[PDB]
Amino acid sequence: STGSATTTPIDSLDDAYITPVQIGTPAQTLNLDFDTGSSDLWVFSSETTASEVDGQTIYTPSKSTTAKLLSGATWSISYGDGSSSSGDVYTDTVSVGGLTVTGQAVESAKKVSSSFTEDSTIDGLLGLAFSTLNTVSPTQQKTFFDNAKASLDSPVFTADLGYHAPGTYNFGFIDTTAYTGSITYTAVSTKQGFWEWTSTGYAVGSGTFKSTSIDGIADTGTTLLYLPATVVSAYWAQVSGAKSSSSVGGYVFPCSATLPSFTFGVGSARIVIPGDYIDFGPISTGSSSCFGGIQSSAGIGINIFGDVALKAAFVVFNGATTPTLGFASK
Repeated sequence: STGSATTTPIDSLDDAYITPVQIGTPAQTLNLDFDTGSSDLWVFSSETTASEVDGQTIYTPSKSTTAKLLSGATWSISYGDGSSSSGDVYTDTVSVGGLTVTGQAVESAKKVSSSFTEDSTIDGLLGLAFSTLNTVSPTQQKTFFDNAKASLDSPVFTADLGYHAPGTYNFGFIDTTAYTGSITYTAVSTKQGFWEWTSTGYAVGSGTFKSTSIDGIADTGTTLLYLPATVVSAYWAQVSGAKSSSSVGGYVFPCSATLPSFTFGVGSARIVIPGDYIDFGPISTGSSSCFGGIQSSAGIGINIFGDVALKAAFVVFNGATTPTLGFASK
């Protein structure tokens, strides 16, 4: 089997991407944030505290003839941005782009933190990291990809995120028309539960490539590119007037600037992030200070190849017995 679904930016900045997902019988379609940095499929629901729902579409398990309470199971998750959610668990039928999994754990939110409430466009998350990170207790549950894998034509999914435009998540096949050149594959460590890999270096604009190992994660659920402070300083030093602002929470730059590109290495291959992809717009409405899309990872504990980086590539998440990642230009 295969599946193919379009993923759409939630706003004009590509702050996140939503993909429609069918849950239950008859189908209830929710727009979920596909997140290769986490491993829970959770949704706003009829059980979510009413004051914490503000415009999201909810899953109502009592209206699904295939929903079953997973007795005794609870979940609770906290994300790197400080947001969180928790609740109980159903199993139900879940389909993405024509690919159907029966018995998928659908984690129903009883509580969500303010940033979820305040974002009316995201109805939940669909985790695509390794199932060892799934938070369901006392019986850990498998991700949608893990459940689908054996049925797929090939044990892979691909992320093809657009810049200010829709893109595609495919399951079970590699669309050879969706990228240019060849796909360069690189080793993955699953020891932290992430799609963790080592970039071979970077360049800023037309500058020379610096060969240096940068361990980080391919994370579709993180907006920006978070890299070591040395790398980030080298980037922003090429932008007149750019500075790190403790009050804003990162590097800002004059909105009048033209940003240089940023290149990252995948083995001997190179992925070029155009400068425009690094512009996240005014820090507040009407400001002439703009927020940068490359930020320091120094306070995180891990480097994160988020959407800013991934949207410059066609990315293969290869879930073979020994997982690997593939990157192609497009």
